[PDB]
Amino acid sequence: GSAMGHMVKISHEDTQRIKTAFLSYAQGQDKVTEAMIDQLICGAFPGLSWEQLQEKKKGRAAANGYDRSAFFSLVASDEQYVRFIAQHFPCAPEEEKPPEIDALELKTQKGF
Repeated sequence: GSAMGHMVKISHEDTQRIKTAFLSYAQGQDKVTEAMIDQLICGAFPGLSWEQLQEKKKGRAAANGYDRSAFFSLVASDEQYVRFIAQHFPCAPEEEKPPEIDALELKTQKGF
């Protein structure tokens, strides 16, 4: 492992991919249900019993509710995770009406 921080297989497109999919997929909110969470977690480490998986995302997801900070923190460290979503969902076009960059932002001012 290298000291890559939050920069890995994340280009403009990739970060946009990870946020856009994760959120919109599960709830559409700033968080995700167990379902999208499972896809991510099983992505790198499979064979987890729910007890083992729940402790995986314990702390910030608590039980159910992976939020964009928690989710992003995990994915930004795992290239299989970043691309995992990138593979499932192409990067948003970001030209119609982007909050900021829809990738590495803090204040998602969305048109809703």
